[PDB]
Amino acid sequence: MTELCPVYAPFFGAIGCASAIIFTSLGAAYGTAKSGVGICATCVLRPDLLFKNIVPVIMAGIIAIYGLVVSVLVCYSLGQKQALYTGFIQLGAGLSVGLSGLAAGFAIGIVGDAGVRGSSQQPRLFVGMILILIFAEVLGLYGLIVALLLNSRATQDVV
Amino acid sequence: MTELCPVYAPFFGAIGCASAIIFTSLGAAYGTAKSGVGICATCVLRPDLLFKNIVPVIMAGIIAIYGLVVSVLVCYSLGQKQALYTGFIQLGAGLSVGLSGLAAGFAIGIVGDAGVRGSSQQPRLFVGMILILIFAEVLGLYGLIVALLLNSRATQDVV
Amino acid sequence: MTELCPVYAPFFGAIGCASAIIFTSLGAAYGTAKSGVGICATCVLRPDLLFKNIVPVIMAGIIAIYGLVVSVLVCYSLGQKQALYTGFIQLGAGLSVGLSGLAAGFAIGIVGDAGVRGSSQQPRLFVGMILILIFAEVLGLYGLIVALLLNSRATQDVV
Amino acid sequence: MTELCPVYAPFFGAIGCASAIIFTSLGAAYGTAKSGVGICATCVLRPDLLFKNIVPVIMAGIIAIYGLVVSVLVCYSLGQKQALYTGFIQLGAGLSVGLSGLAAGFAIGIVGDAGVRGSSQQPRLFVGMILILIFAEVLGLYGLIVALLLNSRATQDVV
Amino acid sequence: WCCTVLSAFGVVILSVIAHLFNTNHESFVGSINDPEDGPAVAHTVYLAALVYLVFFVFCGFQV
Amino acid sequence: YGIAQYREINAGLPTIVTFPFMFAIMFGDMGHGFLMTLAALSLVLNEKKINKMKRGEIFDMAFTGRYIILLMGVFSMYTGFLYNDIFSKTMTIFKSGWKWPDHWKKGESITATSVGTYPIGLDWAWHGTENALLFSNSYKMKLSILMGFIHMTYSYFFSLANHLYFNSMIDIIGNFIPGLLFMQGIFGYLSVCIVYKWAVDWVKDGKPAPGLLNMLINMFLSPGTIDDELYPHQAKVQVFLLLMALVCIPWLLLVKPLHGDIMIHQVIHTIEFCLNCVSHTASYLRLWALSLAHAQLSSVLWTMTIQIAFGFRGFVGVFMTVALFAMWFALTCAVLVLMEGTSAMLHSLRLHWVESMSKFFVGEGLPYEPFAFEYKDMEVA
Amino acid sequence: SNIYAPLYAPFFGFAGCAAAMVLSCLGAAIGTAKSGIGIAGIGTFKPELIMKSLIPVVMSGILAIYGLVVAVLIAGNLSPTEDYTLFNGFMHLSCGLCVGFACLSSGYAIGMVGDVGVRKYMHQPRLFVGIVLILIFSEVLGLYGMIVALILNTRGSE
Amino acid sequence: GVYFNIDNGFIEGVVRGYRNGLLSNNQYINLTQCDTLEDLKLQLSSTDYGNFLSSVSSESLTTSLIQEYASSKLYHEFNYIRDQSSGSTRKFMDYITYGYMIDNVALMITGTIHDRDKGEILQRCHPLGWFDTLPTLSVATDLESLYETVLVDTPLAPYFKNCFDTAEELDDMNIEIIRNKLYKAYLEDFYNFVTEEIPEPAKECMQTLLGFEADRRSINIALNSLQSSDIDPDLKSDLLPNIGKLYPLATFHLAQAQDFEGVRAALANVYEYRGFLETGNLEDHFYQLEMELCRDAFTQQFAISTVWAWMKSKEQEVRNITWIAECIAQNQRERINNYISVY
Amino acid sequence: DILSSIWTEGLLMCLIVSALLLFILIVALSWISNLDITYGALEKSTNPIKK
Amino acid sequence: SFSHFLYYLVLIVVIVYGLYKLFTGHGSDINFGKFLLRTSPYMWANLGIALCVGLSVVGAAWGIFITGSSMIGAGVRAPRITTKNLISIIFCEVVAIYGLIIAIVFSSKLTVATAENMYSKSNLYTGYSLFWAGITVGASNLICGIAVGITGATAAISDAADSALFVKILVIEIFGSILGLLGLIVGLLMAGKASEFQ
Amino acid sequence: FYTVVGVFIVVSAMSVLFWIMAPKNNQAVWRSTVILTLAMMFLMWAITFLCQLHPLVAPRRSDL
Amino acid sequence: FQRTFVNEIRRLDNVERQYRYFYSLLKKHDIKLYEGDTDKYLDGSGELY
Repeated sequence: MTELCPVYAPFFGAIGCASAIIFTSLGAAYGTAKSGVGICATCVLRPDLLFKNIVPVIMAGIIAIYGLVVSVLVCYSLGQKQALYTGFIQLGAGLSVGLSGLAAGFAIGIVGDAGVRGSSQQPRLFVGMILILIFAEVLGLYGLIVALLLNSRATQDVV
Repeated sequence: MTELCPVYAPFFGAIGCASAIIFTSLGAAYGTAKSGVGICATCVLRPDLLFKNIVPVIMAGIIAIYGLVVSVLVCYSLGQKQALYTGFIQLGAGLSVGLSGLAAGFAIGIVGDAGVRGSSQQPRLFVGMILILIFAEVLGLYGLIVALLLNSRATQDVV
Repeated sequence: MTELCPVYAPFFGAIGCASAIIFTSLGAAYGTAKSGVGICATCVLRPDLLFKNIVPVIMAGIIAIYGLVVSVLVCYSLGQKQALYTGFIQLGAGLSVGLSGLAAGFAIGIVGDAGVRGSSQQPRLFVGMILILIFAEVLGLYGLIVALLLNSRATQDVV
Repeated sequence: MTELCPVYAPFFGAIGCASAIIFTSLGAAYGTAKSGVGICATCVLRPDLLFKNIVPVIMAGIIAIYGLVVSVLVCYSLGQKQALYTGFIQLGAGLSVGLSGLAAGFAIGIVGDAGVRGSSQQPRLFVGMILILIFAEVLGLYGLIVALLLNSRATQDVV
Repeated sequence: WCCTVLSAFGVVILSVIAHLFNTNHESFVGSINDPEDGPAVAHTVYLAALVYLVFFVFCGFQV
Repeated sequence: YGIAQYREINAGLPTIVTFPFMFAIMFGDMGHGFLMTLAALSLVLNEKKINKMKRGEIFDMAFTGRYIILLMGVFSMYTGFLYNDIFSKTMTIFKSGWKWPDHWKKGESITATSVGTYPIGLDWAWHGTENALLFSNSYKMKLSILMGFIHMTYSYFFSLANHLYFNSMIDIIGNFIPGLLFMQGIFGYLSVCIVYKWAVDWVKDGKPAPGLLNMLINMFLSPGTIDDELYPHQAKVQVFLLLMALVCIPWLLLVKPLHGDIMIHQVIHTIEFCLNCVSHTASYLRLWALSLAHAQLSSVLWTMTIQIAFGFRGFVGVFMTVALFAMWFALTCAVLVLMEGTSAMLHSLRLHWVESMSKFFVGEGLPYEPFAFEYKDMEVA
Repeated sequence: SNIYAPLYAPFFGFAGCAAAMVLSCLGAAIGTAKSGIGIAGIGTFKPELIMKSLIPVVMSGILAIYGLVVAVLIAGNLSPTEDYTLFNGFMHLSCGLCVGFACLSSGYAIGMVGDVGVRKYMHQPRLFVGIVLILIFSEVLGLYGMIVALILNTRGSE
Repeated sequence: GVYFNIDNGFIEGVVRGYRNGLLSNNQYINLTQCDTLEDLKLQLSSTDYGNFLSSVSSESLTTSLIQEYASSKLYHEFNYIRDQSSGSTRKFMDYITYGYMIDNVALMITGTIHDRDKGEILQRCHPLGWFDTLPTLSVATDLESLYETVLVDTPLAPYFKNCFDTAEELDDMNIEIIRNKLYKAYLEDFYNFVTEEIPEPAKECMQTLLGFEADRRSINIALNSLQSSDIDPDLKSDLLPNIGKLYPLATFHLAQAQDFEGVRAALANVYEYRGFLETGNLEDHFYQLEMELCRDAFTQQFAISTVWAWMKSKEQEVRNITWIAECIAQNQRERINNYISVY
Repeated sequence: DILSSIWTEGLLMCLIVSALLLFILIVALSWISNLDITYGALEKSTNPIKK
Repeated sequence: SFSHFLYYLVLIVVIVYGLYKLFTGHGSDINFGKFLLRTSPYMWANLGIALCVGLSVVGAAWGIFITGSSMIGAGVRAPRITTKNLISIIFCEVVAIYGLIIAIVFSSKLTVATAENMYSKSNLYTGYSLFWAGITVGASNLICGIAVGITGATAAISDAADSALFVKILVIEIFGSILGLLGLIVGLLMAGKASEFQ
Repeated sequence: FYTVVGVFIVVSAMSVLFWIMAPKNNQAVWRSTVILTLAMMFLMWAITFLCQLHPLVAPRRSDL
Repeated sequence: FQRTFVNEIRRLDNVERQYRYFYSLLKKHDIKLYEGDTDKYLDGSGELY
């Protein structure tokens, strides 16, 4: 238990990995929930459109994959002799990644449900729904980039 | 680990950097979903305003960009041996940036939903919709100013 | 101040007297309020029951007098540098008397509201409702006896 | 600042005066607001009733006045020498008076909300409504009496 | 067509950057935090400008 | 916003000059301003084609602004010729007036020294300096304050001109003079103090520089006697000015009626005028808010561009930079130019309607109609 | 620092100042919002009350002035080396709580009564003769609350 | 309450703007003088409703056509107002729609007890009370088949679960009882929904107005009591919605009352309805008080109850339009001013 | 130096900061759960008129 | 209710902890925790600045969203209301400025120091002053924002009827901005009373 | 500090000369816009020079 | 209804309806509407001479 590296140093690294995985998974699951509700609603009307309307599910899966990748990158930096600062940095990175994942999940789910309903009502809005989905996913990419930068900060030199 | 530089403070900086991104992403995604609901409502109702309704979505993406910029600016200034003053300055910058970003986020989302509904009802309402949208994001800009000044002054000196 | 009589014993005595007054007053006030609402609703249609309708209000006043008697006794037992047993017994008496008084006020108010509602339709059920009103009176006197016993406990041999 | 009376002793007395003012003030505010709503409702249908219906508002004002006088006395009794026994006693007195006054004000408002309607419906039921509100006035006077007794016991006992 | 303007702007910016690096202004290689290999910065920026000009030529259209 | 009152000539003219300049004062970047000026020139030179082409959903507003945008771009280019940041870069065309100690430490920070001021714009040495943020902040505090007070006072002059066109002698006496007394004797005094603290070389004179905010606080809730003062009379002068401003409130309250039930409207208008003057002059720092936001955004965007492009300057590094430069240009164009600029034009216009026209706009009126044939011959729906 | 003067006494002083500011402002804002809603509702039907309904918002402004006066009075004892006693510190905290919360209660009551009166005057405006009486009775709450707050502030500043 | 802007601020604003285009009293008076059908159509075109009068030819232009156009405007405006909203406002609109959907389902009941070629009913069903399973009920012929089509895939299922055992209706009139039974179940559902999911002041306003409507239904039932051999007072208490302002002091006594003397005497126990049972007319004073309550609810200006206020106020306006168009086009000038125009 | 039992202000400050952060996240979740879709406009209707 | 259950549980555990730490001799240990004189003044100043900025931003955004929804609703009926509601919008940014000026004053007002007694007394005094001046300013800004938003929605609704209603109802927004400016002035005065830390 | 005054004199002289030299059409518009834009430019430059003449703080860097 | 040219207004409205029907037919058969180029000259002719 050093001055800057107590025994509980790996604690926050492990917790950050756990958060970056779990919260991103929760957000992706909520988005997939909304997307699946919308797809099952639309397929009863325009199956040739709904079958192609699975894109928001792919976006939610991408959010989940980004969260898992962030968690995996966090796992490399974990260690017992590892310092307490980099442990907190991993914890903060995980928290930021998970919160961004939740945000992107809710936004993408709502946007995808609305877009699939519109596409069933009017095919002209398919491109608009795709664009809204991409813009929402930009937030998830922002969160992933921030988490990667924070993890690299943790992996840098420490006491 | 000192009177003017404990090990907790560099955590304070890291946590502020993470929380700024987290809260800004949350607010931006909430605003994006709120605007996208109206965008999908209008596009099916009247497709000619599908591109028009994308402006609030782009602005929510801009809010997310501001949040990510603040987060990266704070994170690049992080360190293991940073001062206590630096730690609380960084947490304050992150918290203020996140709060302002989330506030502007849902404000812009509500305003965008209202503007999309009006534009579907009447295309002449864009003149007021854009005014409201800016009137909302000026608060995000204010949060940006506060966060930037705090982060810049955070690394003024260390003990 | 000592183990058997520290500085905060009169603080406990004062707090107990405060609770005894306040809780019983709150219960009596709530009972009187909604009973009076019932009376103002009913007697407007029938002045013949207006005068007799004040019985639940008399019960509310009785509960208030109960609480004030308990509080007066408790604060009379209070004094400087008194035994911590005295303060604890005052607190217990206050809690018990006040809770019993609030309960009595609630029951009396509900019974009186139902009774006046019935009597405005049939004036010969008021005498019957006086049975449950007296039941609430029994509850209040029960609480008063509890308070008296606890106050006797406070004033016994102690140092 | 002895053991029986630390430096933080008058904080209890000041907080007690504050509570005595505030809880009674809030109760009076609620009662007067309900009475005024009832007056603005019924008086429109029958302005002949408003002149009488102003009375319970004055009763709520007197309920406020109880707490006003209690708080003024408490603030006058403050000090820094023996403000531990006296301070705690004042805290208890303020809490009790404030709770009793708030309950009385809520009771007055609840009674008046129907009393004004009854009087507008029947100038005979106004006497009964005033009689009902007299019990709330009695409860407020009871609270002030308890507060005065505790205030008197507050300073004469400490050393 | 549209990308031609972007390629031209990139070529101009990279040429200006290469000129600054060759001149070793206070910015870029002037900063100690930035790498001080000023000739390397000028070479990289010049080659990037050449690539951008090639993109400009490719995007160029006559009618 | 509305329809002006009747008289002669034509009105609303100063907006045509002020809006581009106030948008520029917050737009900042020389490069961004030059780029948007070039875009406006491209959209203006083809007016015949522009008229021939379809108006467009949003482009119609832009096409109608083919000349407003050009003036905005020229003003922004000038402001950038002051703000030494092409894209967060001080080109240092002139001679930098600052100099660090002779032998800069191998890895330790130092504080420079200066022998003179920059010919124009921020001093060319302020690039990446730790002090630079605070110094620029303290700079554009007074910059925004002075520009805003100048705008308010000029609009007020317009107000006087509009009153003078009419007779409205009682109106002038009751509205113009006392409002001028308020804003001058408080905020113009503050501006004069801001100028003075820059005039006096407190470093060489040795006298400590009083806090401008501290001076305002002392004037507001004290007879003065701050820890330092601009001049021995300046404390007494500030006290007298505050006294005059306080005495001017009854002038707003009662001089206007001079004959009333309608005086309630006059009292409300007076309270609104005082509160609005205070709030708007406090607001004008929002120009700084936008300016600093733009500067920081440009700096962050360039930092990302440099990190993506430079790397190791290898062949693969050059390949990466080839796309990194284009990505930076696209991000800058879209976010900065398309948004920041439109928002900042909206911000300057909002400040205009909030303060400038709020000073002189007299209210609604009858809009003229030409009654000419539309000559649409389209849009059968 | 002496035993009678712990270093957190001005801490409690700023507690009181901030409370008497924030809570009073919240009460004033609630009252003003209620008054504005009532005034708009009355005016949308008949503009004869656009001037009459200024009384409730005037009372709300009076409450705001009460709170600001309390804050200014509380601010008069702060100093980096005031040698400020905990007595006066916690007393200022109590005064700030008193002013702010009494202002909040008065603002709520006055705003509710003002909305009720604004709706009532759509039918018989004459009722204003009693509506103003109810408003005055409500505002007496904040008035005497500020009086007691000032008395306690003077006691703490003794 | 301040939260209301976050969910229905735009809806409230546009609904208020729709309210502002109501029938101007001077405009209505001017239209009343224009007794000619073409002149009345021109005056109504001068009204904020727009160019609807010119949509149809003057040949078929009649009071029935005027009411049809008014109903179309009602249906389209209400469709826009519910489509633009979501959440609590969406459910409130849904409920409003269910109010008329009870009557539309009752019309769909006609044709089941006696074969009636439901095509006319489907073409004539009231649009504001559209039901998703309405065509499904149209195809169903047997009583149990229609019951399943209504208890399943039709939102009115809870009402048909609280009553209507097997929906035989062999001795129960649809409009008199079955319509009134479903109406009472709807009234109870509305009252408890308002009390448990609507914030004040809209909560209190909705409670008062729903009590008013329930009292109106009870008064109508009491008036119809004396003209029926069926509908025993044991059933009349069941026939009442078992909720409202008059309940229980006036509602229970009226339900137990069977002679005409009980009817009027019962309304005297409540101050608000005094005189309606002894002077004037039931329906006219019902509409007068309903319009007054709608104006009162619209005065709040920041409540969900404003939507119901505009609904019922301009329902009264449409009733006034029917009155005026009938009395003018077909020349009965004596009661042309019976219409309510205090909006 | 230590306060209460074993506790230290170095963790008390971070606990308070995390408490305010949790308050902010709770408010964010409260506004998140209020999301709804205008199905009347986002979906078709079977009504023959005013569909 | 989960929130109510959490509130009750927290209250119960706090009461129990106080009970068995005060019935024993360790009661004074809570007082030192209550004393909290060792809290970092830098922490208080930074937290106050951030809280003021965030609360002001939240209030301004809330008011702006409410007013913008009202304006978008009214604009479908009359574009004059759409042009007019920018007044209420500008009131919302006036509240935002009320917050941001205090934030900037705090940012420039602070300092860094290490002198022991100067730290403990003056820096802590200034940190407390910054923290709660910022708290008060942010709370007042939020109150002004919510009041201005509600009044702006009402004013837009009235402007759907008549311009006279708009002109009359602007008084309510004027008083709301007056309250906001009063809060900003109180915050500025509290900041001025503070010291430059140690 | 006299440099600001001299620049003010020069700018005022140029503005007066160009105001007198009004074109053949839109004389009022031309004069007003030229005078006002020159004034705004001068306030900008004068504020800059007045700030830079007497600095209250020097810059510090660690990349030289 | 009291306009002096009310009958002429109705005739012009009927002509406008006929022109709308002609435009509808042109759209239904994808007519080029070559007179659109000529209409620009007419607007220019009206603005100039």
